Amino acid sequence: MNIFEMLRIDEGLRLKIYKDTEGYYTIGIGHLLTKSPSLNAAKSELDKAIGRNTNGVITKDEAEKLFNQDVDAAVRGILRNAKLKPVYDSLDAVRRAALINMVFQMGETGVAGFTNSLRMLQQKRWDEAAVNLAKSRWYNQTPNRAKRCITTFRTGTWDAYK
Ligand SMILES: [Cl-]
Ligand SMILES: [Cl-]
Repeated sequence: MNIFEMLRIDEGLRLKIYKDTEGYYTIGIGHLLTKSPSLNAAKSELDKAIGRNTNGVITKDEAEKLFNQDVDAAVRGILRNAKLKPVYDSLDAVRRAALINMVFQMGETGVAGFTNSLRMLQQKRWDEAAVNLAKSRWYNQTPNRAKRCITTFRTGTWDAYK
């Protein structure tokens, strides 16, 4: 298991524009296109992202390419963020994956806001952080995915994904 496989399980793969759990236009492997309520606006963001007139449909290769870019950006965002970096540096490889997953789903800003949980992870208080992470809109809105990520931070293994 690795970050790519992990996220492919959590996000799935769709080659036509779809709406995510929050109702936002998305495509591929969880690639958010726009928060705007307009399909046209989504189609336009899509074309600009792919570099061709797509008509809301992409190939598997194109989906994976957006995916590689998105994981790279998530890592880079973590490394550039003053609150996230130190946490990431302190963690083992498996738990780092869980932090990347959260950033991919919610953005750097979103994750950076889990101040208390972050401090707990940095201190390696696994059970405490898992409880704190669960007291969030994130857990309440997407509980199964949240539980998978939390179990990962709690155990340091891939058990939730196997
Ligand atoms: Cl893009
Ligand atoms: Cl979920």
